[PDB]
Formats: sequence, C-alpha cells, structure tokens
Amino acid sequence: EARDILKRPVITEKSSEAMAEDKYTFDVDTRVNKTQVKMAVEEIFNVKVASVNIMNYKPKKKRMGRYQGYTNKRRKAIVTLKEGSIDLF
Amino acid sequence: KAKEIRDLTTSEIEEQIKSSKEELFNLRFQLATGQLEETARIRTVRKTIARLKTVAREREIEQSKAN
Amino acid sequence: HIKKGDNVKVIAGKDKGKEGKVIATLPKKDRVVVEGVNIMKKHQKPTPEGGILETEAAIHVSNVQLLDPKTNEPTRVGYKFVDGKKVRIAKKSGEEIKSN
Amino acid sequence: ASTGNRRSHALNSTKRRWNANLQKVRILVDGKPKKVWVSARALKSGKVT
RNA sequence: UGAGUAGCGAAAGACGGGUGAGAAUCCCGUCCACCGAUUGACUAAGGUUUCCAGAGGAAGGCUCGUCCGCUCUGGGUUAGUCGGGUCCUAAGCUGAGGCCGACAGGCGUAGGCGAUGGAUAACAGGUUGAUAUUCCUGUACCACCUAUAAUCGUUUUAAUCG
RNA sequence: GAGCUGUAAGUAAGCUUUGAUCCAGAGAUUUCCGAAUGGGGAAACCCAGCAUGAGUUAUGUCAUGUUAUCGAUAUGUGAAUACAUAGCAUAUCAGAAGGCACACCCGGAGAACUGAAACAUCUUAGUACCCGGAGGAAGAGAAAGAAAAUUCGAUUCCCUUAGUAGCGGCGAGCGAAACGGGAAGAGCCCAAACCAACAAGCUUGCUUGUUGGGGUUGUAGGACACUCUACGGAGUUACAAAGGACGACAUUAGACGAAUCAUCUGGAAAGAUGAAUCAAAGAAGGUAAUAAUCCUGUAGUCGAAAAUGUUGUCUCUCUUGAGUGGAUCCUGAGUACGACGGAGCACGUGAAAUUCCGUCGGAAUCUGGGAGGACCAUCUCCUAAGGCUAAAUACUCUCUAGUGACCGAUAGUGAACAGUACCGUGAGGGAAAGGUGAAAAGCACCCCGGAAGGGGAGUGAAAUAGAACCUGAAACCGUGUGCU
Ligand SMILES: [Mg+2]
Repeated sequence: EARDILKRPVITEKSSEAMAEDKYTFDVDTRVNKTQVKMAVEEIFNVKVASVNIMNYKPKKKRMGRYQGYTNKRRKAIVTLKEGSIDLF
Repeated sequence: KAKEIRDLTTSEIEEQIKSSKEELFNLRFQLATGQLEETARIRTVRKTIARLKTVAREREIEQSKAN
Repeated sequence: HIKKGDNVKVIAGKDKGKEGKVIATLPKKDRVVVEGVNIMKKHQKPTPEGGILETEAAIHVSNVQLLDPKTNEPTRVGYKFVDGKKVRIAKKSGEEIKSN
Repeated sequence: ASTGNRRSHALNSTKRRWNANLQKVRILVDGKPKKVWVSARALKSGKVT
C-alpha cells in the first residue's frame, strides 16, 4: 500500500529550491489523504515527518494533431521532515 | 516462470511479491529522475507480479473445493 | 513458400535471372528482401553528412522461386510428414536442405 | 369498470364509464376482520360480513 | 458585378534612445494630456488555464507588428483557526406505514434534505517570475488522547455526572 | 512454426526454436457510477454504525466483512383491555425491483387532419400515440359445433368460393362463411357419486374436516349389481416424474491439395508469337498491363485436448384390461336466462338470432337442458356454467455461409474519413470532408531570400505524378499578338 500511495517525485526549479529547505514534493494517488501520505513516507524512507500539505490539479486541454483531449488530473503533496534526508538525484 | 513459481511454498510467494513490488517502485523512481536507460525491466517485473498473484489465487481456490 | 536463408531465383521484374539469397521476410505484406536485387538510391541528410546511398528494396514474394537442389531449376514446393514432422520437397526431387 | 358510449337522439357518441356499486363493509379477511370495498352483487352472492 | 467603392466601433499626443530583414503602431526615458462617489482599490456570481518564463510570426488582431488574452515548449494554486462539509433550522422538495386513483400515477404522517439567516478557535512581519491570515519567523488560541499529580470517599448520597 | 512489442511510423530497451507474437476452448482478475440497496446527493461524490484485524503510550488513520424497502419461513414478546389481537424484536432464505430490436404477439385506454366534392349518422380507424405482460413464437384448440348428404368429426394457416350473400344519410363506402383443393396432424387431466382410513365436535349415530383410491360422458357415461381376465405396454413436447452408462453426428481452431517454358515490345508481361502440360480443380482475389499451370486459393480428402448442441441403445421410473344390467345414486348456481343502458360480431338495435361488460331480478335436473337468424309445433345435431396441449403460421437488433440485367463519393446509410463540428436553457436539430507512385525510392548538394517560395542538380517510365499530389471541363482572371 505504501509503494502504491507514492507514485513518483517532482523535479522542477520550485521543487528544487524547496529541497534547499527540508521539503520534498511527490505525486500521489488521487484518493489518499495526507495522513496516509505521512505514514507512507515514514515507512518507505525511514525518516521523521514534521508536516504535509496537499493540493489538487485539474485536467488541462491539450492537442496532438487535430485531436482535442485532456491530461490526467493529479494530486501533489509536499512533505517537511524533522530528521533525516531523502537521497535522490 | 509459471512452472518455477509452482515449486515455491505459499510463504515464499508472499515474500517474493513483497520484493518485486519494491523492485518496481525503485525503477519508477529512477525513471522520473531521468537515469534509468533500461525501460524494458518495468514490464517484466509487472508480469512477474501478475504471475505470482495468479498462482497464489489458484491454491486458495483449489483447497476450498477439497475442504 | 521461402524461408530466411534460402537461395532463390527471380522470375519477374527488372532483375529476372539473378540468384541472390534471402535476408529479410516481412510476412504481413509478403515481400522478401534478396541481396543484390531491386537496388534503390536514397538522399539521406546529415544526421555525419549523408548523400546518395544504395541498398535493396523488398520484392513481392511471388516473384521468387526456389531452386531444385539436384537439377538446379526453379520448382514449386510440397510438404511431407516424416517422424510426425513436416518437411519441404521440390516437386521434382526429394528433401530440401533448409537449416540456415 | 369498462368504457363505452353515451348516445344522443341524433346518435352522436361520447365516451363514458360504468362503475360498480361498491360499498364499504367489514368482512373477515385472514385472521383479523378488515374493512374493504365490495360490490353489492358480490355481497349478495359469495362473501359473509 | 456593384469597386479599389462604403466602412475601419466615442477620446491627445510629441520627440530622443534601443532592437530588428523590415517600426506612426514593440521596449526604455522626458514632457504633455484624461478619469478621480472613479477609467482607483476589495469581495460575490459567471467563465474555466485565459495566469508565469523562454521561443515564434502562416492564420486571428478591422492598418502594421520585432507584439499579444494567438502558436510551440516547460511551469504555477500549500490552511486545526479563511469560505463550505463531519452543526441548526425557513420557504420548498421528498416521505416508512397510510388515503385516493382505467394504467401510468396524485396526495400526505413521523422522519429526512434544504441558506439567502443562527452557532463557531490567528494575528503581525519576511519572501517568489508565477501562491499566501495557507510557505518562513515571532507570538497565540480551540478541540481531542495519554502520563504526572493535591481535591475525589456505600456511590443513595456525597464532590461528580444526569 | 519464425518472427514479435495495437491503429503506428520512429528511436531506445527488450522477448523468441527451452517454441514467442497469433488462433480456438476453459479458468483467474474485474476500480467507480448506474435498479444502486448503510444515510445523503447537483451520477461517476460526501458522511456513518457494528464486528474482526494492522498500527500507536493512547487518540486520529487504515484494511476486510456486514447494515435498503416490500416478500417468504421460524422464534420471542405484546397496547387502549382480563384472555387475546394490531403491532414490536431477533434469525435464516434470497422471491421481486431495472433494461431491451422490447420488430412480431396478447391485453387496458384511444384521436384528428382526411373521404362523403359543405357536415352532424357514417369514414379515416380500433389506425397513430400512451400504459401493462410476456415468448421464441404468442393467440386458438378437443363440439351445449358445421349442416340438411347416403352427412362431417379439435384448432391454426394457404388457394378458391367472391368483390358473391349481405350491411349502408341503401349515400361515400364496408364486406363474410359453409362446401371443395392443400400444409400439419394428438389428445388428455379434474369437480361429483362411492370406498378406505385418520381427526374434532359429538354421542359415538351423525356432521364436518384431511389424505388416498375411483372417476370422467350423448344412439348417454360413470357409480353400484354381476361375469371374464394380468406385466406387457408407457414416459420426461400436454398426458407423473430423476438420473446414470456407452455411442453417433454437428458446431466452435486447422491440414494436404495437379499442372509452363522461350522470344518480341516495354519501366515492368499475365499481352503478342511459338511449342507444352493439368483438370472430380477453367470459382475468385493478388502479383510492376489482361495468368487453369507464380502466390492465396478452388474440386477432393483428412482433422479435436476441451466446452456446448442434438440424437440413438441400454439403464431407469410408472401402470391390468374387458362385458352385461340403464336409469336406484352422481354429472360444474347467484350459474343459464330476463329487463334497462352499451360494446363486439361483414352487419348502423334491425326480422337481429349469436357473443361480452355495468345495474337490478333470477331457473330446471335425463319424461332434463342448448342450438338450427323474432316466435310456436314437429324433426336433426349436440351436452354450457373447471383446466392443460406439439406441428403447420408471424418477425429480424443479431450470428454463420452466400446471392444481385442493386449504388459507385451531390450516389449508396445522416455517417466509405459522425449522432462528431456546430446550433439550442431544454426536449431536440444536425453537416462538410475518398484517389502520389509498382515501390517512399518523399528531392543529398549549390544558388537568391529573415522566412515562405523559387532555379538548377538528383529519384522515377512519368515531377505541368512533389503531398493543396490520378484525370483536370465551364464560369472567372491575366500576358502576347493577325485584322479592326
Ligand atoms: Mg481577363
């Protein structure tokens, strides 16, 4: 369930400047609440989580050659931690 | 791999599922950070997980008929 | 019906009379590729600088015929069950050696 | 309560209904007696109050 | 065809510098002018990515265009306290049993649902190209759970709760 | 049986003779909404109870089960009221609910424009629309019949009878049936008399109840009376019902399958010319032009691990059948009929017999009752008021195999690329749009240009076949000229 709650990390410039602090950004399953996210991070990465914020993103319109559609909707979570650090690249 | 799986005891299968799920999680983290280069492993591990679950359901179905 | 490694003869087209051997098959369109047959000239751009390149294009499979292993003439092909297994015959002789 | 025609003297026709002579009486239904609507003809014929 | 004709949707702009293949029309500067119970600043409905950065100039823009609410690529919305739900009810709508009705169905009791009203705990400063009473710093408050404890004394009563 | 990772081209990374991709049979998985059913709700969301379980010092969180309303079956309990009852509670079961091609079928309810050269009886028409119930068909069906011979012998459907007989502001119009010729063919079970038991009153007489047996009809049958008789027949489509065995076909993937070379023109031959061959195969489609012999096939022949569908033979499971007496007992009641108001029958209430609905009346019992077009008498035919029943017939959203003196992109489906652009608050309305080449060989490189476009070079048989790509008419717009 823990490997199914967290989907992948987000690597952008806003997320990197946040990682300058102790904040890490994830894309998570669109059905979970922030308590599940908090407990999943602690189990997978073996750290101590201080807080967690979440937000929802709508689907966007997009084209590929006269084919109008939508992207997937997504859920984003930002995890502040007290002790430890997550190794990424 | 379906014939190899059927030799495993029911408690080995659970441990194997638990390891394949972790191995698949790591690959999806590597793909997102942009350093994987071997994208064919993701489908392989998914299919192995599906086979393990199939063999696990077979035994649970079969024993209930005998019971 | 021809495999990937056989030695065939062209019976139709510009290059009728040449032998070559099969190197590709493409079964969905039934078009084989034979070495030295149906050569084309492509204009490839720099990807190094390109230029005109010569390779072979695929030919329709019914323009090609196998060669009788004994008398060395074009022949059609039949089938036969040996050891409960299917083999290829030359319609003018016996077995047809097609391993590779 | 089926339907039919009302006829005038010039034989014009209009739709119309015939109703049954329903009365509210107390009849014995399985176990406890109940109070239901029954026609007078069925009452004269095949049921006891 | 009418015909290179009618129109180009209320108004004050001028010049210098820049960039570019190309400039009345884009950017920067100075001067001048217009609104100012508002052409200023907030919150709702409604819209739904139009928001930001880099690139572009075929079509759209009543002219032009190096520009854009347009095209391409990549990004952006953070809450115990803000507004809703886990609270309350109005009009109204539904309604177990029930009453009525060719069928379809109509009405209605208890009870539900339903804000435009009642209840209800957070403020100052800092910071981004794009969010902020949400992020960061400082100082608070409100519920709930477990420990550490004076007061607790049949649990009638007594403190307690009801 | 050698390639493969959808349409779908790329690159990357991979899989596969230790048999992949692919085809058929059987399984496993199957988020959320929706009758939607734990409660709510603006479908695809929000908020809970109870019981287990993980985790936490403990709360918060999470996971898995279960919890609609009517119905059925048990148990307990029980108000105004003493017994009771209405209710109430608990537990098992999973009976209904919604959808469709709902075309055809059966019921309930039921128009108008129109025709009559106006219109009202009549017609359109029991049609359209709406509502309910179902099936692979439904409905009807075993004489209270049709008839008038010397009769026939359940129902349905086709042909004729016949636009006849009849009905009708006797107008407009509506319109049968019997006989005859065919398709198909099939008959049965109850209620009652009576008998045997069991049970309650009762006084053991009777009544009533329950089970079983018997028994089913017209020149009357059955009960009863009596005299002659026994396991062969029957069966799951009615006639009572279950389930086993072994077979045989047919589907649902497949396999084998005869026979041709050379020259000319050409980019290319299947064409032309010459000489051959097969045929239980000269259907058809591809292939660089038009192929029986090049490919896929065709005639013919062979094939199933598994699941379905039929169909046989055993098993299995049931079961006596006649005759004479004929009028002692039984033979379907608020029924048949009648009056009044309506409807359906070809038939407009009429010489209306015949068949149904509403309201009131209301029989007979074999020496009985009904019909034969008011009614009466005699004759002839039948025996109502209980139920079941295959086949011949209707239809096509579908599936499998085929066919056409059917269309060929303004045609044929609205739709060859769509119930989509788009329009409308909504119900709803509803388009336009096919073709490079045999093969992408889809124009390397040079020049003018910011680009777009172009000129050369090259590919190709052909580039005035360059993607706005087969052919390329007319309207319309230009450039150059002979005569004016
Ligand atoms: Mg002109």
